[PDB]
Amino acid sequence: ADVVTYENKKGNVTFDHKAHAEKLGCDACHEGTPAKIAIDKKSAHKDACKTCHKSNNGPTKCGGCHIK
Ligand code: HEC
Ligand code: HEC
Ligand code: HEC
Repeated sequence: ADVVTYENKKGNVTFDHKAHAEKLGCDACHEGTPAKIAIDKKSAHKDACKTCHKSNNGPTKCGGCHIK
């Protein structure tokens, strides 16, 4: 939408949608027609959030995405 959170026992991940859309484009996460994704811990840590977020900010194990 514009912002969503993936709630999880860990520490609810609030993820930029709007922001990431304007700064990055769309391509970032959706090539063709969007609809949803559902980024789970798997994809998230593997090839969704993480693949961009490889060498972004100072690494600090976690914290980057989970507000926990
Ligand atoms: C990665 C950082 C994203 C960017 C950049 C954009 N979108 Fe996205 N979108 C993303 C996810 C993870 C999801 C699913 C949310 C969930 O709860 O699993 C979505 C979903 C949409 C949807 C479906 C309706 C909704 O969930 O709001 C649409 C219509 C959509 N996205 C469109 C869209 C467009 C047009 C963007 C580029 C201009 C865009 N998204 C960027 C992740 C990301
Ligand atoms: C590469 C195209 C990206 C993808 C895919 C995701 N993120 Fe991202 N993120 C990206 C950049 C370049 C930035 C900086 C934005 C700016 O305008 O400066 C970010 C930042 C965030 C943040 C804030 C981090 C901070 O420094 O406070 C969050 C919370 C965040 N991103 C979360 C996030 C999640 C959970 C994603 C997967 C759904 C994700 N991002 C993908 C670039 C990219
Ligand atoms: C953004 C680049 C992230 C960083 C930094 C870390 N995590 Fe993450 N995680 C992220 C997302 C978008 C999601 C998907 C939503 C979901 O809840 O599946 C996750 C998910 C997890 C989970 C899920 C809960 C569970 O399986 O118990 C866990 C365990 C988790 N993340 C832990 C975790 C830790 C310990 C981190 C530092 C080593 C960490 N995450 C960083 C996004 C991001």
